[PDB]
Amino acid sequence: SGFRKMAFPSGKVEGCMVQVTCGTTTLNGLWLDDVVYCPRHVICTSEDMLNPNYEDLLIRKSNHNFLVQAGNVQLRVIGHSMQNCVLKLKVDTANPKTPKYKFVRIQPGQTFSVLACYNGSPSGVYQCAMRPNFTIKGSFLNGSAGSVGFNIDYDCVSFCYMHHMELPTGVHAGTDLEGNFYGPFVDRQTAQAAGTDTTITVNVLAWLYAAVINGDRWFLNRFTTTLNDFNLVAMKYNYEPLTQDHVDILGPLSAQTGIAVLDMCASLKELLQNGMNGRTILGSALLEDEFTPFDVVRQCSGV
Amino acid sequence: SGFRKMAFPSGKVEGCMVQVTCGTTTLNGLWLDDVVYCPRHVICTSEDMLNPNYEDLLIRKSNHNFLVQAGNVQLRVIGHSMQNCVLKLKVDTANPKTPKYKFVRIQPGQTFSVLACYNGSPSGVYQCAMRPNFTIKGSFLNGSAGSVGFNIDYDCVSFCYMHHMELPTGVHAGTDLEGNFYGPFVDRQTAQAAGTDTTITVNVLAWLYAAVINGDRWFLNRFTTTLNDFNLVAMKYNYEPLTQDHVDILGPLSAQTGIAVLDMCASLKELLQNGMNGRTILGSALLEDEFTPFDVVRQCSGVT
Amino acid sequence: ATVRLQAGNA
Amino acid sequence: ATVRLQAGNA
Repeated sequence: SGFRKMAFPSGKVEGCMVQVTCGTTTLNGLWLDDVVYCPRHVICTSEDMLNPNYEDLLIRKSNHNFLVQAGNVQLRVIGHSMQNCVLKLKVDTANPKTPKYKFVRIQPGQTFSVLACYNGSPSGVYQCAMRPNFTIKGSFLNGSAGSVGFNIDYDCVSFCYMHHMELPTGVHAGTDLEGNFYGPFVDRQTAQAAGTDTTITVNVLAWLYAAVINGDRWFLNRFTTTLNDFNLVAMKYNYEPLTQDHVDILGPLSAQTGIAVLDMCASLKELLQNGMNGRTILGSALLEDEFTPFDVVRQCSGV
Repeated sequence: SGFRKMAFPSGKVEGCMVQVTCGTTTLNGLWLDDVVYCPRHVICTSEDMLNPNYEDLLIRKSNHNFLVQAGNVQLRVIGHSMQNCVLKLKVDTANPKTPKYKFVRIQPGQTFSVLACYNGSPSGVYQCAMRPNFTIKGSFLNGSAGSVGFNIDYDCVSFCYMHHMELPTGVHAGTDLEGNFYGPFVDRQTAQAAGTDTTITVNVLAWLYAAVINGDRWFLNRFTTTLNDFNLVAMKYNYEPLTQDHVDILGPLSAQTGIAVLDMCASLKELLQNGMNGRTILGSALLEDEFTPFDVVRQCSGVT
Repeated sequence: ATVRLQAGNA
Repeated sequence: ATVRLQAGNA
């Protein structure tokens, strides 16, 4: 038993991480087969970053302006192109450590592992959720751009996030691996703000089920609510409404614990109205929303 | 900015994980050079785990009773021996993925990364602290025994933990890689209980420095305290006494933030006596004690 | 209640 | 306050 914020093993991703340098600007790239993917602002100097015209900046670059290092080996760039907010650098060598992989786009509420990297070298791994306002609450310093987020399924790495920048509130923003931003943000150093965030309700319920599977039962009660009566409380407490698909996704956990989804919703309602009364759930004094139903099943059962 | 529970990249350890099966009992092993290390209760049946005599149980085994699998490849066991609570299975193939490594025992209050595995296959990675009572608060199911905990420094993996078992309270217990238990525990399915735990004071202070570095300052105040006056409060709240050595270790974080350690102790005293009054620190409504000073510097400075 | 050794079943 | 692009400096 036990329940922890748990990342996927990072080995398959570590072997893809490279360093990309343009002038004095450096960040991380993702080397898959003979292409290195990285955030396009590597072609910015410091003075370029407030109002870059990336088309202009890139046309003035040639292949030899891109220094790509895989460990100590320098990879020769033989072609380059811009796709949205990422650069694709064709290199003369295919990564012999390329895993089976997919590029995927995730939706708010889903989770992924981040391999934080600096100078092409992996530094650490942690778990993240994409917030309803499309930001992520990561841990990123200067040099971390190009670090990637990912999920692993049966030795296939699904890359879902590439890191670009930090908003003034201290949260983080990035793109999918085709360079499309998550959220209404652009890659320049301007005043930008995310939309008002909300709490991921289905994830809170999934984590309450994890707590029950692990023997925390003190928040359970005899009541059951309706999907509509609950959503009224949800909107009052800045929680996302619960959908029927959410109720259906919670099916395996409801059946495992024998606690109906709407039975659990009455626990959540009580916790939102009255708090925890000095008690904790799975070691937390706050309601946790960065575990999906899949995360709970993966960890509380099997592997 | 930001602060997360952050594990070391696990790739160097993933290459060492194998499956070890004896009869119908299976768990994970650690394959380094030509030895596979694993918990010795792999040689138990369910009937054996209440009151095993492991010396007898191992004499009744032979090399061929150990099925060792690295992925799809079966490794041939050419020797077997016991070292405390760990089995050492000599195999005919050295692991080509063996990293530079050390077997180190860690101190209570220190942290490490756990690579949880089942059937020799890594499933996830997360950070743990060795609690003052020598348990860890992990996430472990049946089949996870033999998962290891480690830290990485340069290219060197320092293995510090091998997982064996779960106590009735739901906390976890295991050994160093020489098979010596952390804490007053034994590998048998008997009633056992850990001593009373305490909160790791120096780590709480480290995390408060993390919070200041990240812009949480509401708990700061102009007051200061003496080490002895603080420890009087710490003892009342089941916190570990603070030592001058702890103060020394916090020196770099103190210098960086400009908050003297005993000033930050005055903040901690206030939080212990008054709570947070509905506020949070780094997203937490509880005082976090599973980050060491080194963990804070590593993450707030970007060590690779 | 007793300790649970966390080997698995083949 | 402004967004910080998080490339590094060599």
